[PDB]
Amino acid sequence: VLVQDLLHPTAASEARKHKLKTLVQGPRSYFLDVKCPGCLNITTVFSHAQTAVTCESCSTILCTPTGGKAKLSEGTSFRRK
Amino acid sequence: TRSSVLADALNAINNAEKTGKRQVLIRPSSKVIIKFLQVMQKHGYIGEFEYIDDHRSGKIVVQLNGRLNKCGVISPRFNVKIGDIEKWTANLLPARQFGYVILTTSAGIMDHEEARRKHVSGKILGFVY
Amino acid sequence: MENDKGQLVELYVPRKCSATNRIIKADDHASVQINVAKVDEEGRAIPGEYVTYALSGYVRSRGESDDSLNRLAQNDGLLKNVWSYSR
Amino acid sequence: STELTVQSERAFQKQPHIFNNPKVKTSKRTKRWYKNAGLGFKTPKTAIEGSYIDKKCPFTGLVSIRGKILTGTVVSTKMHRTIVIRRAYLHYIPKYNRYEKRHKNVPVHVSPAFRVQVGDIVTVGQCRPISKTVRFNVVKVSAAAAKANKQFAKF
Amino acid sequence: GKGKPRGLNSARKLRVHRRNNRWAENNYKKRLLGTAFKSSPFGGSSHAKGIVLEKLGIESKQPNSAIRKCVRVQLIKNGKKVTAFVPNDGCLNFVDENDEVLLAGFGRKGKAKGDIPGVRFKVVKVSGVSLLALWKEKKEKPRS
Amino acid sequence: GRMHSAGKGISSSAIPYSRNAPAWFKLSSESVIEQIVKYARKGLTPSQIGVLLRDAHGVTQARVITGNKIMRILKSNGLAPEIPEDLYYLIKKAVSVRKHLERNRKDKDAKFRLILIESRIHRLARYYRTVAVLPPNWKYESATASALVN
RNA sequence: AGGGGAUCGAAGAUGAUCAGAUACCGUCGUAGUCUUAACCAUAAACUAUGCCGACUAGGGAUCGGGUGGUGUUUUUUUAAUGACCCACUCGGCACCUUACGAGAAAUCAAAGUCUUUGGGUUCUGGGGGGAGUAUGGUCGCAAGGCUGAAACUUAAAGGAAUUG
RNA sequence: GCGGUAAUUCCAGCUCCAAUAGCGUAUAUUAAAGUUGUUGCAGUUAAAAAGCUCGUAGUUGAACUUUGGGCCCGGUUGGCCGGUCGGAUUUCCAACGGGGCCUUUCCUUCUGGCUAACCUUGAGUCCUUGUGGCUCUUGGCGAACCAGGACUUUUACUUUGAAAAAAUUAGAGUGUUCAAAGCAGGCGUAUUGCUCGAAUAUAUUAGCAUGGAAUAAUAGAAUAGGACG
RNA sequence: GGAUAGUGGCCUACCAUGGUUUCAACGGGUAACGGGGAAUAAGGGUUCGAUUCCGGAGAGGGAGCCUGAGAAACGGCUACCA
Ligand SMILES: [Mg+2]
Ligand SMILES: [Mg+2]
Ligand SMILES: [Mg+2]
Ligand SMILES: [Mg+2]
Ligand SMILES: [Mg+2]
Ligand SMILES: [Mg+2]
Ligand SMILES: [Mg+2]
Ligand SMILES: [Mg+2]
Ligand SMILES: [Mg+2]
Ligand SMILES: [Mg+2]
Ligand SMILES: [Mg+2]
Ligand SMILES: [Mg+2]
Ligand SMILES: [Mg+2]
Ligand SMILES: [Mg+2]
Ligand SMILES: [Mg+2]
Ligand SMILES: [Mg+2]
Ligand SMILES: [Mg+2]
Ligand SMILES: [Mg+2]
Ligand SMILES: [Mg+2]
Ligand SMILES: [Mg+2]
Ligand SMILES: [Mg+2]
Ligand SMILES: [Mg+2]
Ligand SMILES: [Mg+2]
Ligand SMILES: [Mg+2]
Ligand SMILES: [Mg+2]
Ligand SMILES: [Mg+2]
Ligand SMILES: [Mg+2]
Ligand SMILES: [Mg+2]
Ligand SMILES: [Mg+2]
Ligand SMILES: [Mg+2]
Ligand SMILES: [Mg+2]
Ligand SMILES: [Mg+2]
Ligand SMILES: [Mg+2]
Ligand SMILES: [Mg+2]
Ligand SMILES: [Mg+2]
Ligand SMILES: [Mg+2]
Ligand SMILES: [Mg+2]
Ligand SMILES: [Mg+2]
Ligand SMILES: [Mg+2]
Ligand SMILES: [Zn+2]
Repeated sequence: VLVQDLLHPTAASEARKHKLKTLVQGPRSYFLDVKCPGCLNITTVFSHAQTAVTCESCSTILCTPTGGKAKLSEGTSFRRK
Repeated sequence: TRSSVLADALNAINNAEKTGKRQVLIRPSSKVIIKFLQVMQKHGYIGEFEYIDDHRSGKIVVQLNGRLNKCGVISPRFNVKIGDIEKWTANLLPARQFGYVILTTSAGIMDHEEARRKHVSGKILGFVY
Repeated sequence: MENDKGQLVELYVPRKCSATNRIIKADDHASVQINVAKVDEEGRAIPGEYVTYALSGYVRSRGESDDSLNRLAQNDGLLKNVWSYSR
Repeated sequence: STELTVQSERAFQKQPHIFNNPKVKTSKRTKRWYKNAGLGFKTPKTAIEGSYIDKKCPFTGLVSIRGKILTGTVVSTKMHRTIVIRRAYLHYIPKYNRYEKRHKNVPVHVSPAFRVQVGDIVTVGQCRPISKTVRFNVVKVSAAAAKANKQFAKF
Repeated sequence: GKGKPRGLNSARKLRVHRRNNRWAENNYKKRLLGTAFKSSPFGGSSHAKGIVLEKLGIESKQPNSAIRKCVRVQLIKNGKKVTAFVPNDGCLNFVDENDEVLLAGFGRKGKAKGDIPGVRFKVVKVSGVSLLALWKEKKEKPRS
Repeated sequence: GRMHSAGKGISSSAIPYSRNAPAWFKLSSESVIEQIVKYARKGLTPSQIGVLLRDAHGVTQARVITGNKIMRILKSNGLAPEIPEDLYYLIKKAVSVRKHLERNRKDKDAKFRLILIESRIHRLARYYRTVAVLPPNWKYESATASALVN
């Protein structure tokens, strides 16, 4: 306070902030590759779903929507990229 | 809604100074803001500033010192008729020795002394002392 | 503040807050000048020799006296760590 | 404005002193006269190709353009062969150091060598008193229509 | 910015508002309503000459107790009747009824003097000759 | 902030700096553009497409992988509706409201709402109308709107 | 204009009180209070404080939304849930302490960033009374609403704080 | 505000003040008045935020599109010398401005007339060991503008300039004895005439004419009815 | 077309339905001739201009006209009104 680096602020205190108030703004949602070992291939999903995403071939489910992040369905897995 | 983008940038600088700070993060920057920041810097009243590039419209960090009392904007960009510039600096500069009125002419965004030397005129932007 | 032919006219050129380069005017009796003593090889504080700093009353009232001392002394070489330019 | 008929009056319309000898067998029936009004105003081809008569035409008639040359945007085309344009402008009040929007409507004769519609910007030229109010004659359309055919139906 | 439009073209509005609010100025309003010419016993002019109807004895306002000696004057250009005060000790002995006095204002811009209720005027001359004179004795009142 | 109320809610997509990429994103322009048009074909709105192509597939932003907004991809492949969907959904709303004010005259609060809705319509109309996307003399009316939206 | 009319209850009538007592207090109780259809458009309709945007400073609560956790409590077999706890973040209703700053003060995170006087815009005021009166227009079934003067009078009226 | 019995205020005497051939008074207007507020007002409680929202006119309205760098030309002040018989210009130097080039860069455009300018060079050289210097025709600059054709997105701002009555005003020169004025006057051979004047400025809003291209608008290519040939 | 010195709804015929307006039309008031200018002096302003120069209008009020290069003249005529 009174004198500080607005240009190179600490990752942490930048981390806690709102997504619109970071130095350059950017998103905080991610994408994932989700499995349900009945199948062999892996459908990519947005961290925030709205649409209750259905798998490639089987009308199974995958995730349900929420206020924000999707609820992934029981016996599943994921990586993030 | 956001009206003179210049205005906010100036006012922000002034509350940093008054609060005794050394830095401002202004938003959203502009051709004009830079060229106004650019004049002050040229004459001491602030340090080094920096454009940061959000892919939007821009932010600027200004580093300032404390040589600065006030940097205001004249909110209707009035027209000034090369005679009338005398009467401006008179109304709003602390004395005849220092401080600048900066305006905008066809020949560029310049303080009034450069305006006087270049001998052109135009619209009035703001001022620094 | 000279004059026609050289000649330093107008008395008294005021001090200056070493933290905000604003003037430290006279009636400001809330301002402060801290003398930090130069030391030598093995303790020994060398009387009458200081690294000094002056801070406006404004700054002290705002509480910004400590953190500002921190930064000034350290980047003048008498503190290592303590301060951080990032936040 | 005109359109159609041409010989539509009680008197016979004709350019004055432009005799066509019936004896001499011609391939154009009517010998026509025109000029170039000057000041670099193209006498458009519709005034040469034309058959209309309009004596108050700057290219085919016995007016003459001299004096003020003005521009304005068309605001009324309800009068036969004459329009009304609005010349807008800002007027400066010294005490406040600010201007206010003002405007004026100038009535002006428009030769059937032009096809004007509301909204067209039009360069008019001062001429002699041509009627009670009209002291100007349309002399070039610096417009077109303002992208009307780019308002057609659906895909 | 409170109120006033700061635009560069907002001249018109800015003008109009002024016209509007000049009316809240007492004098401007008086000037244009022609209040002077319209109401007001004098023409609007500096003095007016009229004729004496009755000599009056107006009781002063508190906290003063007095009898103030005045004249009802019927202005000549007007017929308007007006009560005027007759300055300085005696002087009411210089007037008499049907005589022709010359009235002036009281220097309060309309508005009666001190403790004289209603009197908005004073006598300056009777029978063409000036009170002041008659008082000092520099001059004598005319024949008839 | 907030046109027809006193709301002040900051809330928006924070779009990425990454104006191209993802790089972990395979597929192709080809791939997504077809993917858009079949959903156009199903009758979906570009928004619904973006949302659908967002989660179920990888389409971070349609315009990225294909330098074109979704509504322009539609227009070109000849799918674009008569009127913009925001105008549409405004009208669809004002109908539903209106239907309700009919069946419930006593509901002064609804009357109020309908005004608001329409006053957004009517200003939005005048924008589109100005910029020629709507034919100069297009007009919203009660009597004819319930035909319009469906 | 219908319906309804329990209750409380302008008007009225009373018992008392009083020098008087057209009242306060007690009783009786008409309209009304409730509802439908249509009017009326006013309240100290109050935060006596226009709206949009930027900036300026600390604190613990809380309401809604979300994110993070080898947090608690729920047992079953761990979970899943749900409620709870802690940190953070938007956006609410407020309180707290400060006051760089503002104010005639009382007080004010706006009433701040104003003689170092300009972000955009709307509206109202210009001593007091006369007076929200007269008049004309207009709206209304009416009661009244909106618009709304002058002559004349007048040296104060007024505000916040102080001591009595 | 004084005056109801010792009136600092009335009626006078004395004395004293202010302005003075002039001084009071009445009315009006102007300054004071930031109490009409563009500059520059005030509205919680002193006068003043419409009960509330919508909303036309009106005023207003985010950011972004040739920037940066390199080269040449010649000006006007100022320094350190002055060479010179108070002012002079060359080289040294800074400083502040103007113009024109090349950087991927319309300058409206063809069709000649015109050329002032160097990529030239044709000779060589006044002279400091030579790019210090200009005369100088035979291959090779466009724009500096004539004039004819063929065409041109609209504006605001600002610069300089024309066209412009006098008296008034600001202001130069001149000792109307001074001055307000006036535009006179001043010199000698005062016997036969000599001569300086009768400036300058302001003159704006509009129209005109020109330079500028920041600021703020306008128009352009999306059903291609696009642009160049 | 007529009329004029001549353009022109200037007037007449025929035909049409236009013209102006919250950017304030139209109407009302002016104890209103306009201008150069005058008064007040930080600046921005405020107020004034019947009146020595320029323009316009009039000759008690209206209209008409003769002469003439030029008047709708008034120290010209004609009529009505006062
Ligand atoms: Mg017609
Ligand atoms: Mg009032
Ligand atoms: Mg009487
Ligand atoms: Mg009379
Ligand atoms: Mg917001
Ligand atoms: Mg709104
Ligand atoms: Mg949202
Ligand atoms: Mg009942
Ligand atoms: Mg009773
Ligand atoms: Mg009783
Ligand atoms: Mg009673
Ligand atoms: Mg009220
Ligand atoms: Mg309250
Ligand atoms: Mg806080
Ligand atoms: Mg009193
Ligand atoms: Mg005595
Ligand atoms: Mg005595
Ligand atoms: Mg005495
Ligand atoms: Mg005097
Ligand atoms: Mg100003
Ligand atoms: Mg005030
Ligand atoms: Mg009040
Ligand atoms: Mg309110
Ligand atoms: Mg802009
Ligand atoms: Mg000029
Ligand atoms: Mg002169
Ligand atoms: Mg005709
Ligand atoms: Mg009609
Ligand atoms: Mg008006
Ligand atoms: Mg008159
Ligand atoms: Mg005059
Ligand atoms: Mg006048
Ligand atoms: Mg007169
Ligand atoms: Mg005459
Ligand atoms: Mg007479
Ligand atoms: Mg008559
Ligand atoms: Mg006559
Ligand atoms: Mg005579
Ligand atoms: Mg005569
Ligand atoms: Zn599956």
